[PDB]
Amino acid sequence: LMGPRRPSVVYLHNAECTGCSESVLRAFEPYIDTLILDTLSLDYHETIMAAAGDAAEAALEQAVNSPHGFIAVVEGGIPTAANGIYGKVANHTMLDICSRILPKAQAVIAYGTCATFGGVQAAKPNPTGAKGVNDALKHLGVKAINIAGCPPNPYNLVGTIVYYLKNKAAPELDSLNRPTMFFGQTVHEQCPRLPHFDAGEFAPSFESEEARKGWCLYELGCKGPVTMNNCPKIKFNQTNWPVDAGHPCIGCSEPDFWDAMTPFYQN
Amino acid sequence: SSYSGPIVVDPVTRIEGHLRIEVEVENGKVKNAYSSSTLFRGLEIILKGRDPRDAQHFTQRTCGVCTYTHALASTRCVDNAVGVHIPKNATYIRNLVLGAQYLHDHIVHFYHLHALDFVDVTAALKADPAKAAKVASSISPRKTTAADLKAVQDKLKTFVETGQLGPFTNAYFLGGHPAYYLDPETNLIATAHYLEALRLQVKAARAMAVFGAKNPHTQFTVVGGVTCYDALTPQRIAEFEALWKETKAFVDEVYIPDLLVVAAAYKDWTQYGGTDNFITFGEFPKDEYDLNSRFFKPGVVFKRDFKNIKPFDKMQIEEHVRHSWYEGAEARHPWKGQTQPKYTDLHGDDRYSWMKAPRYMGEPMETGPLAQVLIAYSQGHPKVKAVTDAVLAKLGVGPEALFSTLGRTAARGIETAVIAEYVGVMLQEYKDNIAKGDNVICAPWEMPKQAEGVGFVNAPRGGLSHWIRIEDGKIGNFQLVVPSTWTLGPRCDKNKLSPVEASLIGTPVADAKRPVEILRTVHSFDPCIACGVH
Ligand code: SF4
Ligand code: SF4
Ligand code: F3S
Ligand SMILES: [Mg+2]
Repeated sequence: LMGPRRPSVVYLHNAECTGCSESVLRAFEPYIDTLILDTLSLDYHETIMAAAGDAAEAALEQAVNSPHGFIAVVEGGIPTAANGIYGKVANHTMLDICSRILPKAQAVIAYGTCATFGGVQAAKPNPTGAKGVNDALKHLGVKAINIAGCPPNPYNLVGTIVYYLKNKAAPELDSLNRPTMFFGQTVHEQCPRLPHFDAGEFAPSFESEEARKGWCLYELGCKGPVTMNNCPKIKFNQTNWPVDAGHPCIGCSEPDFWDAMTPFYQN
Repeated sequence: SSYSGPIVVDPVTRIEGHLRIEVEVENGKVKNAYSSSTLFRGLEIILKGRDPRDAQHFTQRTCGVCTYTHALASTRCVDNAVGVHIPKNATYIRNLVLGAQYLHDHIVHFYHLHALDFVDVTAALKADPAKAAKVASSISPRKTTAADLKAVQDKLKTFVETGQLGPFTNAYFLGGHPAYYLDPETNLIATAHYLEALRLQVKAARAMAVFGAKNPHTQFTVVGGVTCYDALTPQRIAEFEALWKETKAFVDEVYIPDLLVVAAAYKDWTQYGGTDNFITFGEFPKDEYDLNSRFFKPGVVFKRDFKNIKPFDKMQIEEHVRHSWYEGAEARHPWKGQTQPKYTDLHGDDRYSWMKAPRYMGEPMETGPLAQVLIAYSQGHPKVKAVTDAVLAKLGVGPEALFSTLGRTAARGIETAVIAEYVGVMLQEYKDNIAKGDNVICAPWEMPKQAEGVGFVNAPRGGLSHWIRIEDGKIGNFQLVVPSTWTLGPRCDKNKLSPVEASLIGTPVADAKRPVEILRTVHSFDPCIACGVH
């Protein structure tokens, strides 16, 4: 599926909504066709690969056991309750699949708040015992680079992969194992509404003239002050981001944000 | 050479989510089928007790392929529960983002999920690009030259000669395959358009972020309307309009012509993958409280009787669990829904999926583009009729041909073309409404302590409904009934096969090691397993 030449990537889907895979398809300069034809070798990816069934399982084994090595990109949390049965692929639990494959990777990237921290299915009461990759697989010494967000900015995945290929090492990581080059600043310190925040100029409701005028969304729940991400800087789809669309940040690159940041419209 | 015995396809790739298909084959034709969804997350359990305003943020994470659709369904549901009538502009903006979602979703489905079932990418290397260019130029107003297609061929050649086939590794067409019919030149045209569609979809998705903050997972809806005051500006409207215009041109000039050339080459596929019953909820309202105000109207059809479309009665929905991994066997209306997981392994106690089995008046119902198109057609929808009739005339087939795998694939394109034109109509109405001096986008509302609500979306895969019971101002019950749950859920307690199971009966399988015919039918429903199970 690979050999020499382009670095092999094995992309795994655990408990996920496929929003992170879709985010990668929005890659811009480089675009996803350049990434899959020129930069990397995408050797397993259930959303877009041609093979299915046994043929797909074969492609995966071929990629994972390659003497050339592979990088694993992991989307989705790992359900661990009831011995992992809430999530299976090819009738193997996702916990077993990841336990077997990820220790063999040259590097692992957890892409997605679900993969990094457990995500939406880990929110209380977590019926499937979902865990982020490093939590689930700590005992196997897996230390994935965490690229958080729901979904993350694909700029952040490509930037991390390019760095890794250049330098042969992870970039500086924060205490949640996220690259500081992307997660080093709060959304809030980068926000265009910060002068209103400083002045105590808050929109009291979404229908208000203050909201129309672009006042700060803190009283409507904005979690920008407690969220690390590069959203106001890079934006999404080369054009917008939540506060510039008038809606508070919901904290989506932070661990446990479904429970920590809720109710989303209170601070 | 004909095979008798089981075939298992696990994972089914080029879908969203985790699906296991099991069939029994006899003498080369499918005799029995099971649709097994193998991931559960339990979002309905997680929502209990929470603030109803928070539901749309959680339920949007049901699915990032059909992103936005669940935020819209939950927001419609909570809007309904609290009795708010959102401003006209909120309806326009929500509707426009949804139309843009359909275009993005269907273009990526045809090229990036479905087409590798029908296109041999490696045979494109043998093509004559000059011949190919003539063919491409004869099916579209867009002129393609030999040089254009040679660039694609040269890029592919370099990719293939590297030995690293990537996403094409072990593809069912490698080495040739008797069920793959296209000539090298048509393979080359489709492959060129596959690649082009990877960059076009960026633009299609960007249209949603212009008003909706970001894609995937938009962030502009609230109970009572939308938040995006910038969406009123001429600059943002123009930016949207330019992306829409480019997206529509790709639909009209690239996707539909490709769809017709492939369909003409696989006309035998009018003989497989039919279904009996159809349900659709309608979409693109003028009045948030009246489904019959939608540009596509709701309806129900049993046993292909399109002369007798039945009204949609939302109280006739029940979700079965007898063949699902939940407690017991009792079917429930979603305002009395239960989500009580209990795993028994594959076929343990005759249960084999994490999806519930929705039934309408006890019947299994196909939903999605074929339901929306056939029901609209039969309602006299003039745009759906004009496009459907042209497609059938081009293909030289009768309407009966639509009841098939090919027909459903064609219906996905028909709906894409119709919605792409209708987005322009909605955009003009939106512009006209602003010009009248209406700049309001959100209305005030109050949370009741006790209420019931339901929100209906016809999503790219069909009829989506979110159902809430509010108790003490919190979520007492929240149930999602999702289009893939209808189409790909398992059998019910009357043991009736679901639409996907039933549609697979009679599928020919030329080569059991490479069962592309099963994939063609399964993919034609555009399965979304994160959606179906949640
Ligand atoms: S991080 Fe968010 S977008 Fe990504 S798989 Fe999880 S729920 Fe979906
Ligand atoms: S809108 Fe949010 S991120 Fe911006 S200044 Fe206010 S609290 Fe900070
Ligand atoms: S919700 Fe997420 S996408 Fe950015 S603005 Fe807040 S971290
Ligand atoms: Mg449900």
